[PDB]
Amino acid sequence: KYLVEFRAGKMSLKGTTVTPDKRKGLVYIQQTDDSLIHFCWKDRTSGNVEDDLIIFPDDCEFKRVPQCPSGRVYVLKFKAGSKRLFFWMQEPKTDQDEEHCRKVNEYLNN
Repeated sequence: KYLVEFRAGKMSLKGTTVTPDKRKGLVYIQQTDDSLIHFCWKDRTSGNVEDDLIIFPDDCEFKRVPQCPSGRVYVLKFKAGSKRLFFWMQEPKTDQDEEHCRKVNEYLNN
């Protein structure tokens, strides 16, 4: 089962433009039986897992992108390299956004 899951959409880079993907999605973290930790994004409608990244401790930090007026954009930032993956919370209430973010960091880095 999942260590962490929450509703969120993803974004993609088209050309040089970061573009929110409109699809309803699920971000989740799962530990597989080889003990590796997978940070995933699943399309809720199709159930297809489109992103599945193996993440080791200290590879990444998940954080709010403050200057987005929604206040619901988060970035998974790879501390080594420029790599960023952007997500946007789709939970109906914002109340748990910061707790979801906190959980991502805990399960990736501890």
